[PDB]
Amino acid sequence: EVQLVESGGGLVQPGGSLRLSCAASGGTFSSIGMGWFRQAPGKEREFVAAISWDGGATAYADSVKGRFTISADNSKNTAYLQMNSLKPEDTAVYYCAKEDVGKPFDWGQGTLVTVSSG
Amino acid sequence: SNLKPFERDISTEIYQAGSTPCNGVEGFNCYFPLQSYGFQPTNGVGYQP
Repeated sequence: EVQLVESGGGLVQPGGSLRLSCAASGGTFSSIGMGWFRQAPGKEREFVAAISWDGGATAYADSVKGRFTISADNSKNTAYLQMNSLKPEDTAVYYCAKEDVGKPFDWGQGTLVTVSSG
Repeated sequence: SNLKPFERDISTEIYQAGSTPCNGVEGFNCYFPLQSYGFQPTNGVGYQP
């Protein structure tokens, strides 16, 4: 069922930096619309960023410009997400999706990411 | 694809990367106009442009 393993989710101090990673269980070894989506509390799903498997194209949302960096590895078949200077509003559950050619949207379990000074 | 050999190209904007159109705004299903070159001073002998 297009298994997608996630890692890196955890607690972080305000304005911190984490090391997130998502790996796909094969997924035809070819994707066209891979991207990261999140669901914030009391809010709905929205776009964050998207990167291309066949090339180095990287797409980022308005609020994640520059600070966030996304890269995909063709050898290990996984995506590494790195970021810096997070804000309290960033608290939300992330998800990594692999869009296959001419097929519906695939999704994974995701991880819980929380930022606060507690 | 392999278009007319003699011609001038000034294309730009994502070429319908995803199902949804770019809608004139970058983001998902949208790619940068041109990927960046930038070989280093010493990166492979027979690899420089």
